[PDB]
Amino acid sequence: SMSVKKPKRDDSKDLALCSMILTEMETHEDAWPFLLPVNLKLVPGYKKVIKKPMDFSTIREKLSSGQYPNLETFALDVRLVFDNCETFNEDDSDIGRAGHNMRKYFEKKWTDTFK
Repeated sequence: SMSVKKPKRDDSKDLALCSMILTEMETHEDAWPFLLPVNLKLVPGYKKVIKKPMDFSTIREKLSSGQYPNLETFALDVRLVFDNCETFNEDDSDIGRAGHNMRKYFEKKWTDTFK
């Protein structure tokens, strides 16, 4: 509360560390469905159904331009990529499996880097 604060966590490396995680997601072999924004002209139903499209390139641009206020807002966008994927893709499809694999990969890197 006012004049009452928990001890200051060192957040000075968060930006660099989120960049590294994102590099690792970008270079994963199952990243291909997530590298670029879904083409809303060419994929029927995507625009109407997925209210907040997100992809790795868009996260990278937001990261690089100071549009994440903190590491939680960064994690929210990553998870949004996988949540969108589950919304639109059957579990039993290449893309559906890709999204589950990437989500796992991400959550482990996240826990190991920050928890």
